[PDB]
Amino acid sequence: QFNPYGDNGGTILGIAGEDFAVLAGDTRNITDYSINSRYEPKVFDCGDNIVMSANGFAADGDALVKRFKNSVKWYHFDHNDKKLSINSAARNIQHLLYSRRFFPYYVYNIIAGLDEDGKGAVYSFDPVGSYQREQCRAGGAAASLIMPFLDNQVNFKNQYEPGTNGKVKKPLKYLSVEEVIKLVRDSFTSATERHIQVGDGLEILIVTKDGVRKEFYELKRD
Amino acid sequence: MDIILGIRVQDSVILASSKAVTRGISVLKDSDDKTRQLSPHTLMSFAGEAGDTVQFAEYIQANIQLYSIREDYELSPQAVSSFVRQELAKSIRSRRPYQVNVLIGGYDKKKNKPELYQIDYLGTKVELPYGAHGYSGFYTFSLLDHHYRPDMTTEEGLDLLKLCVQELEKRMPMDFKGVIVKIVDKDGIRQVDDF
Amino acid sequence: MDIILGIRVQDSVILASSKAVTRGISVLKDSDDKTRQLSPHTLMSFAGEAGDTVQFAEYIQANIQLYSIREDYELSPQAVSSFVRQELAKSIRSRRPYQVNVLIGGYDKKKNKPELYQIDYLGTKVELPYGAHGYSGFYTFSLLDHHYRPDMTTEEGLDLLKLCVQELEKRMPMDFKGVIVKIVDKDGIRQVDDF
Amino acid sequence: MTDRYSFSLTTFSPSGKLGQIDYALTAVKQGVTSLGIKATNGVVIATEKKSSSPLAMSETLSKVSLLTPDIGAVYSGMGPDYRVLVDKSRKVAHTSYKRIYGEYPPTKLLVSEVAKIMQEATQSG
Amino acid sequence: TTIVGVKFNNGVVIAADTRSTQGPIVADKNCAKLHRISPKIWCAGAGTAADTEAVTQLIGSNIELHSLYTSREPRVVSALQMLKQHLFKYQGHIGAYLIVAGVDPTGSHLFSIHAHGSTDVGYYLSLGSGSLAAMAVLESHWKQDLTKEEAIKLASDAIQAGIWNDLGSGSNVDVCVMEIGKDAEYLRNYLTPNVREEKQKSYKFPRGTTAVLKESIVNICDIQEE
Amino acid sequence: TSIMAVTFKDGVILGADSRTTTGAYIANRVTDKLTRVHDKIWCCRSGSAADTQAIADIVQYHLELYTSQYGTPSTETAASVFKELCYENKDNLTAGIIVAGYDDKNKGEVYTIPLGGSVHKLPYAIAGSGSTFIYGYCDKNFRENMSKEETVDFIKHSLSQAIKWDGSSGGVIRMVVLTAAGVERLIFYPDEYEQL
Amino acid sequence: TSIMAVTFKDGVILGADSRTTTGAYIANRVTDKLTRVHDKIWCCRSGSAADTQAIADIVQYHLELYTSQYGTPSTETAASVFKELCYENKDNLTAGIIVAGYDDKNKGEVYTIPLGGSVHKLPYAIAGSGSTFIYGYCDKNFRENMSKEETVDFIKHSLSQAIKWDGSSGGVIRMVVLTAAGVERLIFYPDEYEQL
Amino acid sequence: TQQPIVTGTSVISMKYDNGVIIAADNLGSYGSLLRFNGVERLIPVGDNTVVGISGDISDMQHIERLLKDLVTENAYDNPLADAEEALEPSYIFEYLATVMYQRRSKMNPLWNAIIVAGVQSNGDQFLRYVNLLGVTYSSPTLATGFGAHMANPLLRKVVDRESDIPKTTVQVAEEAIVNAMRVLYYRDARSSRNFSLAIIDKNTGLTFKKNLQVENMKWDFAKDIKGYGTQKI
Amino acid sequence: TTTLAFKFQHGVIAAVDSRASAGSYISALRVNKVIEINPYLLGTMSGCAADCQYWERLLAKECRLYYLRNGERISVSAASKLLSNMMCQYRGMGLSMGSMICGWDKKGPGLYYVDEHGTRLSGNMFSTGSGNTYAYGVLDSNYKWDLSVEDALYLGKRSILAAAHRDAYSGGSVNLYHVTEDGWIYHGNHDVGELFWKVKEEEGSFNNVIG
Amino acid sequence: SDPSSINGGIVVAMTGKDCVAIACDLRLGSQSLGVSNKFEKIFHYGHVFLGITGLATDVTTLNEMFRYKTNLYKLKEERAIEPETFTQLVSSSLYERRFGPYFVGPVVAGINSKSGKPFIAGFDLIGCIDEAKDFIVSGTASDQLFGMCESLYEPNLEPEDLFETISQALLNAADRDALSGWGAVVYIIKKDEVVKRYLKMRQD
Ligand SMILES: O=C(C[C@H](C(=O)O)C1CCCCC1)Nc1ccc2ccc(-c3nc(-c4ccccc4)cs3)cc2n1
Ligand SMILES: [Cl-]
Ligand SMILES: [Cl-]
Ligand SMILES: [Mg+2]
Ligand SMILES: [Mg+2]
Ligand SMILES: [Mg+2]
Ligand SMILES: [Mg+2]
Repeated sequence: QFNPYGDNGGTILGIAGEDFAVLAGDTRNITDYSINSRYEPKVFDCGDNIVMSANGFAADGDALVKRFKNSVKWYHFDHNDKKLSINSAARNIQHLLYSRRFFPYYVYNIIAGLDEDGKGAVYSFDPVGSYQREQCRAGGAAASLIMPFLDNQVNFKNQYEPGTNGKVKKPLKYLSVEEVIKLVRDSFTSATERHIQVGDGLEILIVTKDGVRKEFYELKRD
Repeated sequence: MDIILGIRVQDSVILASSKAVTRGISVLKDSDDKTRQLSPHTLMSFAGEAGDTVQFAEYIQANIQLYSIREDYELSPQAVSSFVRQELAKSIRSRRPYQVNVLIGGYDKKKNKPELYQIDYLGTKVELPYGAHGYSGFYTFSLLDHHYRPDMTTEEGLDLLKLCVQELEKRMPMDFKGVIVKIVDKDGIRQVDDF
Repeated sequence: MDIILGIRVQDSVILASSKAVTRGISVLKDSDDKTRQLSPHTLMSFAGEAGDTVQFAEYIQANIQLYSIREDYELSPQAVSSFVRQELAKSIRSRRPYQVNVLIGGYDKKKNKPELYQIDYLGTKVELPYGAHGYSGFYTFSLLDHHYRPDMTTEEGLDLLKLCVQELEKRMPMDFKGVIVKIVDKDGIRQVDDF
Repeated sequence: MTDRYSFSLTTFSPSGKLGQIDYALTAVKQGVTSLGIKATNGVVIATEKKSSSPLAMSETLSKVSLLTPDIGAVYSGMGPDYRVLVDKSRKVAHTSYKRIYGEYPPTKLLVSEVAKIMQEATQSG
Repeated sequence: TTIVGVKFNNGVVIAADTRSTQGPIVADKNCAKLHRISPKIWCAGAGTAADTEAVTQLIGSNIELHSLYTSREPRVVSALQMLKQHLFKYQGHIGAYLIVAGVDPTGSHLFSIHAHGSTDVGYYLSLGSGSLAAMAVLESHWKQDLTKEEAIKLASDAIQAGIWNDLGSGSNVDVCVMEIGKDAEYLRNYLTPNVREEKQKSYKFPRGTTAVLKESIVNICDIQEE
Repeated sequence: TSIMAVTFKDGVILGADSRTTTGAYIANRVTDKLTRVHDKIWCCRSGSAADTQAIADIVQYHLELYTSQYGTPSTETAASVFKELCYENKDNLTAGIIVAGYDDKNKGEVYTIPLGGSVHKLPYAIAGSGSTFIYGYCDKNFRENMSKEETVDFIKHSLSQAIKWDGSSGGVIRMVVLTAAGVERLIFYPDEYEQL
Repeated sequence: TSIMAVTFKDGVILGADSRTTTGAYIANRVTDKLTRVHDKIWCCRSGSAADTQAIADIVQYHLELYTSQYGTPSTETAASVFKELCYENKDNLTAGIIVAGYDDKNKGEVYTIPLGGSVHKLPYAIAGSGSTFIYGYCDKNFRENMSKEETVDFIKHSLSQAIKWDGSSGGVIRMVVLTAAGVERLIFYPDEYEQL
Repeated sequence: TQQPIVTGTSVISMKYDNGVIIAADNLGSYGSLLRFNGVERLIPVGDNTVVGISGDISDMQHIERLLKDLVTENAYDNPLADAEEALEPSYIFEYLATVMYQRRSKMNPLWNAIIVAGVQSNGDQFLRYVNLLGVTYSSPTLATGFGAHMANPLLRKVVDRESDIPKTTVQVAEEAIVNAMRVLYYRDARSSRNFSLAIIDKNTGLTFKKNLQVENMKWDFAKDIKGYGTQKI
Repeated sequence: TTTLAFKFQHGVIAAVDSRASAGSYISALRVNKVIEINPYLLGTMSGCAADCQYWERLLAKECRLYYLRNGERISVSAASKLLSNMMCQYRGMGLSMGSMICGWDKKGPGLYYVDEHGTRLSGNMFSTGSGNTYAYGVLDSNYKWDLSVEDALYLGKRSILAAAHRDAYSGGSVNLYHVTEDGWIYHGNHDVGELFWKVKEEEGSFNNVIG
Repeated sequence: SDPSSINGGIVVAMTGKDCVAIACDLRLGSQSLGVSNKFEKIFHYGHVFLGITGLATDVTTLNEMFRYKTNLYKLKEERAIEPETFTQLVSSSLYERRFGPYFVGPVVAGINSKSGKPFIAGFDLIGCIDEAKDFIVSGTASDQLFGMCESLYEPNLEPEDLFETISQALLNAADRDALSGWGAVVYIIKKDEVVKRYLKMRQD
């Protein structure tokens, strides 16, 4: 029997800063125990200061991104070159996903950018279109390895102030872009050690008011 | 849903229907009225798959109300029961059938006679002095076979109905949370608020 | 069978067990005692597959009674519960396992303390202040979590137990025909004849 | 056929002696001398290679036997009985210890196992 | 898993990678897949890890007893025969896929053995999920009359192919060389091409960060005197 | 797998390919499917490698013990031992074996034992997945009392075609000659047989 | 079923057996599997009789209409129409067809269309359940530019062996010769071909 | 939904300094039967692209016709059909990828794995993969089926990453491809000795080599291998 | 998941948890399980998140269009029915949605339960999700119509806490809402971890748990 | 259904400088229902510690079994069993049920009383030993624990620093697992003193 779905592996990570946002993902593409590519880009600049990554089944992921990029193009045509806000893009993507409620895009999608007040924003989707705005989200193969670490090191969960013994929590101080990138690199280096589908390379897209910048880092190739 | 009973006495038809609604392992409601008034002298109780029951009942109600307005006339219980049967017989060979069993209690103003019709989801119609759907009849029909007369009063019909519910409450494994009882006679439809 | 509850208070253990037994679609009995006295100060209630429950309970009873005669001494509730657990852990990997869940309520005369043990058919043992098997806990544990204190009297334990049964009677789809309640304390085992 | 000797061949006499054990000890007495000496940093075991014929190659007959890499044995008495005890001793070191704990048994416990085998030949049928 | 075996002039060499997995997760990054049946008879195993180790220890135990009984050094054909008859009996339910190699008074030997009980002979063999990547290297570079140094290279190159290209294989390369008239040399972590880079940050916490309810001393000593 | 055994004037010759597959992967391309159970009694194996190896090992044990007690066994006796194992354990085996041997009294003989455990004595036999493609060729080209050189050519040509069409077959062509003169092993490489 | 088509010097010859089975019962022992879709374009049918008859009927219709508009179609064109039906309806068909025809420009041509709906132009082709047993024989004995008499003997000998080993094949051997001279039908009975 | 009948095995390819190389054997298998021995599975599109296809042959022949029709259609009302508005490898690939994903989305796939190899207008190397699921990816080396398991490891030793491409010559790349095809013949049961190889270079154009054979094979060591363990004769 | 809603003297309370799971893995600690349809209408979420979001945001479209056409606010009865009729079209197609439509209209405060089968029930009290049984116990024993807004908010909050404790697929945080005739009022996000310890101390409950 | 995830729970062990640590959650459940918040999964036989995750009946059974075997070991050997030796005993005992296994994930932790060397090891349900230098994880949140341990862990930590590292690895892994939590315990082990600490965590 024909199985229309597949698993191309990969892992992605989105973090929202105070005035910036990052969307990272490894560059390894796989089927079963084979490597297809050590560098196959997974996070895309979709225009209007929005970045996107559809992780899971690469054929559905490429189709969704391609369709969203197209939706941005037609939003400009139809509404006098108005900029598509991150919240508006998120709602649009929900409707793209739910158009296939009964033959879903097999992907977990994340977008990142800035909201209309200039603050950092990340939105997270399930395959059928449920979405919500988030601060931190790891998606894909090694999501379960990374998210607990982010709960601890980004939101300071289970961390209290010494001397008080559990009475006073550690205060939620904001993180810089340099601090976030460190947590991203360590997240993927740790994931690469314990997950066979994660490795080869790491590509990060950083979003600020100035635009979209890229950073690439090697990962273990075993 | 679960339990629906009907009994036709001398001058009226009495319908008794359970109050329980269950989702998963939890009883969501214990005061549910499993019935719709089709016309001033015709009442339909129902039981079957979740959702389908109310949708079907309200669809039938709308059609009979439409007929009443168009002709300025109330259809006989027999005519209504035939319309309902046809809709179910139509439904059973559809892509997705409506899994609904009904009792139709009506008072024919022309003939001055009460009438009870039992119709299952296949479109199987029978006119009866007393009837039930599902497992309800397994517990109650022996009592009805014994005690039923056609010249019974409404009060005697209610007493025989109480005995049926008591037997159900004793020997059924499921708690159906009692019954709502309604009477259909020459003066129309009324609910017995204490049972 | 269906429902078995247990609660350990200050100076006693209280076990409540349903009275219903169902074969097919018919409730055969509404006064069944789902319990066996293992020793003068140790009571075991049980629930699971038909037949297996009583056979297992009586087999355990025979073994504990044999021990009592041999040593002229009553085993502690802890010792009995461990023996029972081992028999179930032994049973789960047998050709045909005994599908039985139990609560063991006992009063330790040495330590002067009531003790309640919950053991499922796999041989999963836990000592608890209050316990249940099957779905019973889904309805009752929120009430017990709220109202339970370890210094409660036997009378307060019974009142909290009544509230649990009332909640079960409201939200469970199955009619379990009330419960038989038994108290285990320093003076032994006695049944509450009005509940 | 079938082994129909299911009863003990070693029994207590009126004086409380176990005859067959005493007689076995007498056989040991007739055997060639062997000895053992324990030092601070080692142990030595020795015996005489009493060759039955000069045409026999006495190198092929080993009176001192390795049981484990760190345990050795020597005997006095009946050679064939020793040979089979060494076979059993080597095996029991594996089956009742090494296959369980992943290491060779300590001297005292291997001795305990050999002793058990010898006790059973004193009571079994 | 990637394991190989290569014959050479005066002996035989086997090698393996060091990753053990539970699905996509890596359980152990430095597993030891090279096993000792006897001093000069070593085997590498793929498949079910508990089974390869268990069947290897059992046959190695019985081989040791056989060697003591016969006053002879153990032969590879004996380990081979004892393994295949044990595996055959359990009809593939013991998931042990091994490459067995060694030297004995008869010479140098190299065999493979599958879980159902079939054995093969060869000058070069490979087993595991990375066997195809390794065999591609072996078929490209193997030749007759290899030297010890050429064979170790070929073997470790074959393992590397599996490490890099097979997701079920990774980390390091283990080797064992069995040459005639010599002691076998076990080269644990012969290659180490997958060391983790330094982390960007230290995640050492301030003392008192974790909330605590109760503290207590645990009595691990026995019951005391007086 | 492509295997065959052919009787001729001076005795019998066994022939086989050298491919072993796990699906479409070639696990071994130089397999030896010609197995010795006695000095001049050999077998060709097809089916489960585990099953056929286990069987041939047991048979070799039985004939070694037979020889110690009663002297050199007949080829018929060897085939009977094979049959007894293949027939009584037919539910748990997948073995297709051809037995071939040389006596001085009976000369060259060939017995084939297919899946069920039945025995069939023949002038020549073919078996394995690749045999299907050469039923026509072998039937048309086989003659009785051929010479050694003619018989070698017949097996070489036959297995060449079996290998050509069957993906489960390939590699080298191994042959074993059984005569009064002794036991001769032959091998023929792809560059030789592919151009036939 | 055993069917084949062979090109030679003067044109092409189609050949087939005559057995149709429903399980082990022979529903028809004198079937005509050589089907005409145009004057000098014929086909050999294998697989579902219902499917292959329905297809050949539709093809005959298409080529009759082609001829009325554009004149005599090529053998390649006929094979394309067969292919289009077999490829587009592959989910609901079980048809193995060999197409053979004679032009004056292109001379004898043979196209085989297996289950998937692919097309393969060949010097000769074999198909049907009985073809498996003659891959070796046909490969060894086929030559290009044979005479009519040589080609008839080749088909006769080949199908004789296919029939011998395949239970699904048998009966008579029918042949159709396609040359410039015209169309010649041949038939060969069991007593003739069995003794080859 | 279907099942593949007549099939083609591995297609292997790699980038080198001035272009790309792609190769595939000439076999059409019918299950375990090596039915057809003269099948071309490399299909050139113009003088700048070669599409290599594995999987179902009937679907391959269908794709072959789509590509032939694509060339015809591009020439329509196009004076620059043999110049600026000629078909590019990227155009040809994206078309196929669109078709493959659409077919899987109707649950009626083309049961293939395709590699499009070519050189773009600006001299850039093009090498991308697409299959029956519509899954696409690109890498310095690409291979289908068994080639993915056995050929890629060998080809990645030559070009392990992007920076190795300018250091790799056409002689080295062709040598690696030819060696890989030999290894597949040793180890793939659905492979043949005969194969085709195509080179698309930005200077020398398209070189299409037919009727190539696997040579320099090692088999001699087989004579020494006897039995399966204990047998000596 | 645990959701609840009940009518009382001073309107309707709506309380939900915040956990989302993918097997044993907790994919989200804080998801919003209340949808703000309009300023006078709320909707709970249980089942498939996507189905609940899509169909209830689509209900909002339809409830807004109603207001434009008729210049009046839609009733809770009519809104619940529109939603149940959408479910009835994809009847059998595999949707998973369990919700309670909370609001205030001309008839007073309103509460309807609606599920994927097309079921539509009016009632004073409802609870859905994997932890509804635990919530019902607290509600049934403490519910009165004479409840103050302060006590009612606590009841719905304490009821979710009961479920978050026992049910493994329920937890994270509690979101509270109060619906008045002047609209709905959000009463914050309350971490269950912190809330639990707080309730234990102040109430004396959860004696079995050590803190 | 899956026996290894019915009751839930986790165990993690770490090496430090002249010390080891082993920790566990306290939850026992019947799938979604939490039953006990006092179900400790770490046991000790002399100075050797054993953590067991998986099916609770088998956890209880195996503890009783290893108590049985270590008590006899001591009577015969006249000494307490060491971690290396105990690890082999656990492996042997599990593989003897190769075709009817205990559905567990054991973890050994201890310090050799003679060499003073810290030791940890993990097993699969069938006996395969994982002798790691750094850390061992087991349970329904093993993926989560692998992520925490791989990033938080560094070698040669002192007892009071190791405590914080292992506690945070467990706590944050358990808070991303529905079937783990409801309390936690950590054992800090040195050559001749052992401290046991109950952690405060969210009870949902
Ligand atoms: O409702 C349930 C599950 C059921 C329940 O507990 O009763 C379970 C019963 C037991 C079987 C399993 C299902 N889950 C809910 C409920 C409301 C929800 C509301 C919003 C969300 C959002 N999830 C994302 C999101 C998540 C993961 C990744 C990306 C986005 C965004 S919004 C998820 C929600 N999930
Ligand atoms: Cl073999
Ligand atoms: Cl026909
Ligand atoms: Mg009826
Ligand atoms: Mg790898
Ligand atoms: Mg025939
Ligand atoms: Mg919870």
